[PDB]
Amino acid sequence: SPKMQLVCCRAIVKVFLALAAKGPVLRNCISTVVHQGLIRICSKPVVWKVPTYKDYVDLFRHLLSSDQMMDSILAESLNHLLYDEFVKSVLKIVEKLDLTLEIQAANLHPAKPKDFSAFINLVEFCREILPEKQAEFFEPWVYSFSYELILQSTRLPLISGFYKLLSITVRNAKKIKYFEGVDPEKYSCFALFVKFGKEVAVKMKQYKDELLASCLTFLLSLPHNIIELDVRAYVPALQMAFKLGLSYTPLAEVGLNALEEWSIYIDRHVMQPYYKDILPCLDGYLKTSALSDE
Amino acid sequence: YGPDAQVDRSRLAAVVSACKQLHRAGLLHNILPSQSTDLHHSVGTELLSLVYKGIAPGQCLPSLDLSCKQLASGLLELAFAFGGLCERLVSLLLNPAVLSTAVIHFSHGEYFYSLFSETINTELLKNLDLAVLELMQSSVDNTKMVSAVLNGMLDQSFRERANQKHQGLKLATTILQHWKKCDSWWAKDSPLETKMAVLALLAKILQIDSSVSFNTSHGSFPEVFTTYISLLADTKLDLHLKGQAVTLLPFFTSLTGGSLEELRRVLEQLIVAHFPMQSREFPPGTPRFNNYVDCMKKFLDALELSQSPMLLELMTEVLCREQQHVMEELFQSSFRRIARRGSCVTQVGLLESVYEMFRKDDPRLSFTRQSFVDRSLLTLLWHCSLDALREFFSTIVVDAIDVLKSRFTKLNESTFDTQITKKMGYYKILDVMYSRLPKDDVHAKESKINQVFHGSCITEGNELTKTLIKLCYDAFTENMAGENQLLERRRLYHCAAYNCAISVICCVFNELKFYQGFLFSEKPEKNLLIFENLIDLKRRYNFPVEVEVPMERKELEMDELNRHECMAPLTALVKHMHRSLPRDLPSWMKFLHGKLGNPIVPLNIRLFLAKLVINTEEVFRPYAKHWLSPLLQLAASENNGGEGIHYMVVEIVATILSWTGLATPTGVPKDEVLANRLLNFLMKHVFHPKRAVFRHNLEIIKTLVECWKDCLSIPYRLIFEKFSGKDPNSKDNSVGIQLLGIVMANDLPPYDPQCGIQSSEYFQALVNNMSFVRYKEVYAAAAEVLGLILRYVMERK
Amino acid sequence: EASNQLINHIEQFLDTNETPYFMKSIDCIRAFREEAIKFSEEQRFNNFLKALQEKVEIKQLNHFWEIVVQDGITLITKEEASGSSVTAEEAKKFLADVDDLLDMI
DNA sequence: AAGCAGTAGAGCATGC
DNA sequence: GCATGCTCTACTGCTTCGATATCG
Repeated sequence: SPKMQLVCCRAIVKVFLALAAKGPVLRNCISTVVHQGLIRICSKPVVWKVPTYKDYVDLFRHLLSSDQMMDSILAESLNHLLYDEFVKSVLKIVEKLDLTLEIQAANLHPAKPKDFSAFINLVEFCREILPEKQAEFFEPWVYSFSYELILQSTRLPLISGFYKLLSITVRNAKKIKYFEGVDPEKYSCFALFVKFGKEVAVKMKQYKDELLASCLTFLLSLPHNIIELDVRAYVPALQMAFKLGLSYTPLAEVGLNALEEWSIYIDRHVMQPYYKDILPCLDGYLKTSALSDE
Repeated sequence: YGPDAQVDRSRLAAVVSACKQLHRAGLLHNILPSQSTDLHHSVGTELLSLVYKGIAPGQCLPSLDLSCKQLASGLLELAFAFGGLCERLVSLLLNPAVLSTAVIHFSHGEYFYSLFSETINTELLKNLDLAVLELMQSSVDNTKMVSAVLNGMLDQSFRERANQKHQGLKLATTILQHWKKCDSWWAKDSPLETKMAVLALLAKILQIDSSVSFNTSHGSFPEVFTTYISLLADTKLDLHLKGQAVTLLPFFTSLTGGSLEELRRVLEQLIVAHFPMQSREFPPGTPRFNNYVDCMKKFLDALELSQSPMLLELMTEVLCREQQHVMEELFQSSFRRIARRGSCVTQVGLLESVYEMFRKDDPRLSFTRQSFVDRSLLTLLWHCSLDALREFFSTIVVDAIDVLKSRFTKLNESTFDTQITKKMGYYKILDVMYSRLPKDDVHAKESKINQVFHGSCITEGNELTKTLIKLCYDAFTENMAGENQLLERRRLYHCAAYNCAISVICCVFNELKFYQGFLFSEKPEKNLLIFENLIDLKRRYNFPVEVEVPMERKELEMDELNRHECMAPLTALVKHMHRSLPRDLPSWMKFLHGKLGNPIVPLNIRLFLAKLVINTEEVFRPYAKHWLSPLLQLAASENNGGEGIHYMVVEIVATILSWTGLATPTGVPKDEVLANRLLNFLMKHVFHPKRAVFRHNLEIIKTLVECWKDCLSIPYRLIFEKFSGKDPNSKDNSVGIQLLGIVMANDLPPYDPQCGIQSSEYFQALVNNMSFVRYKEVYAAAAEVLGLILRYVMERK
Repeated sequence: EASNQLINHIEQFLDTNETPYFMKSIDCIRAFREEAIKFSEEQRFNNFLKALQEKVEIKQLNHFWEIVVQDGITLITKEEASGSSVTAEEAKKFLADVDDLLDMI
């Protein structure tokens, strides 16, 4: 029940904090416990009765943001360790699952139809564990995470799961102001995203539904100074997000967030000749009259 | 190493990639040549010393960045690419240098191997024999580190078997060749961690190798075998630690005898010297019970993964030694996983091995010899595949019938008990074999019917079934008058014989009524009976409405009478006879009808037959006119096993009320006075202070009067006595108000004037409950009853 | 009390017809013999020797009875009393219409 | 410090 | 380790009375 899940979480935090003081001989065995538990909760059925990934989210949320409300009576230095073990276990799970398309995208199908469900369970799980508590913990992770995800995405293009993780990492990088001076790691990750944005922009023209929404979400999560140099290439992605947003409301949300970021930070004269086609597709949202749509 | 090394840590990675590309071009040596003496590289050992010395402070604790570790692995791959460097790297691994963060110790070589672990293992698998020799040369000096490194190398060479499968066998052979160099580990007075490191090393070897553990050849076998025997036969270890030398007993239960006798010998010594004294007497939760259960789970894992007679016999001896072992469902699950494994030859080995446990003499007890068949062999025979069940059958036919035709010895009770137990076990084996075999290879001209006679034969195939049916019938239709030695064992034997008769008749007879000739035929003028020989006519049965443990399910709910071990196959045959082939009642029902509807039959037979009619009521629902008088006779009878509205009477009246529209008791006056006595009994015993039971009794009585409603006299004098209590502190008047609400709910009048209450006095004691204003359930319920009665009397004037 | 319970344990040991259980039980009855020498309870000693003798002579247990007469498990040797200096001489001098259907098919 | 009417919610049974 | 009523206990308000301290 609730208020017993808090007791289970204080138990797990006490075990990790107990063996985190035993040197680096057992500090290694925080990693494989977090890894084995993440594989365990990422092999449920895809969304007495069966639980899914949605129930372990408060567990892994209290694990990575509630050492402060626990250690301060237990008779940030553990939050950081558990965050690092979570990100290591995420990209360790990514570099081991079998995601290969078999001719049964006409009718391509997974060679490992159990590893694919585990990967997509991992994606929808990790979409709500990483965006909290990024203000220092993700900043040494940005380049390595994004580099590994781009190389896994280049050889698995039609995946709809690597663009979601890439949208997560670029949103977490924008939340901590990563691209400001553009540190050899910051410019390398910058130029990496500059090239990968154009690559995903060209390969999404063949995509249809959730591949298309995933690539659109990734492209409109990109920072302004990566878009500020190639605005005419990203503007049709904004028009397509404002058009697909009439039936998919998260895509209208990422389109409105993209446009409010562009109109504030991108310059006023490079943005000026593009409102003539950005703004007319907002007219579909202003079709409310409260008649039988009350 | 630090937080700003990003302008000076970007150039070391560049020269590392440059020198890796040189080494790929084959000219790393020409640009960076050996400025050292013979074999070490002056740059390579400088790199290795750099990476090793820069993880410790000579400056509090250098915590590695995410790129600090990847630069360190690149520097380490370059140092190993320069050449040589196996000896210095091994001597750095086995270095007893001690560190400290802030106090904790954690040796320097262990932290170095824990950080990198994979470049090091890739190197140590790249130059093998020198690594293993120089690593097992220093086994006594640092016994923890050599075990850690050899385990890491061995399970890292397991995972690379998709391409380097030849490397694992080479590493296993070379690590076995130096097994004398670790003989100080599995010795007397050794610490337990080195004894467990031997077991882990042996587990990884035996995972990566094959022909070491199960041959008598290849050379290295005696040295590993005495290691294993001395580790699992010692006293100085602990029982749950010695349980972890049992999970790799799969690798050794395939070697032929001589040594397999020694393996049985050390296992039997472990059982008689570590397991509880034959009756699981360790109280559950103590440190003895814990180690016992976790050892036996790994033992069953070994038995279910490597199916062998040497383990099955031993676990069946420890399972079938007392009345009920702790882990019953575990033993049954292990046997069910033993049977269905393919390989139609090795199942019959298990069947013969566990049959020989109760076939031979070895005199222990009755229950011990019957539990060999009961808890193990029937589980095996019920799930082994159909092809492996005819070989066991043909092997046991002759000795089975030779035991079944014998005469007992009532002078001596012990061999009499053994003969009863053996004959009952043979009846159980024949039961299951007749159950799960098709009719052709048991009744047509086939090898099984040939094998009871000499060679083959020309007969149409009825020379086994007849000599078995006569034996079964002569078994379950015995008759004792002065015979009084062993009534329990012989009664269970009667039940097993009757069940084997069921299972033989349900297979080979199909035509009309050969069921009747043996299953439902007694001879009271010769005292040749059935159900008196089946059911214990002495036990007190309870039938409780309420239960402590709910869900007593198997399927048919087992209560006390429903686990009679003859009720479930009887219900099986009765449901069989409904879909194999009005006319009033057949003889297979007329025998039961004459057995059910008599108060001169014992009570337990009547309750047994009643529960049979209950459990299968889709077969008496056609003949409901005849099958409703004796059930109602038992429900409204005098003796039923309980002093209230118990579960048996609730069950009978629920089934009979389901039979409404098919047989109402308005036809004969006998069933009418039974129905009136039933209603008076139900209305007398309603209350039972648990309120859900009270509401259930009221719903029963309401559905009873609603269903029949015609041939009933409402006991108005009882209801008057039920609400007429002049005490304004008791809910005792609520029961009469509830019964009055029931009888007013359908159509029925209040106060038929025959009951001698003189209606003024009746209705005054009824309406007097309105003044009892303490509990709502008295005065408001009385008010609502008076409202219903007044609407009634206004409605029909 | 505990002597009674371990005599039940010894009866369960003779119940089991395995190989090491026999030696386990003969070690238990040897231990009971020693603690019967050093508790001055010769009534109970003759009682248990008669108990095992009549139990395993109304039963068989032929192999354990062979090891009883092969090692030596017998009544007390001294004077049927509470002390002497006497050898195993007392051991040596004491035990040295169905008929129709049966063819209608 | 106690009688005496009036009530509100605390504590508990019960739920199949 | 939750939801719903039911009983009945404990409290308040009002009012009388009696014991105590105080004043002409």
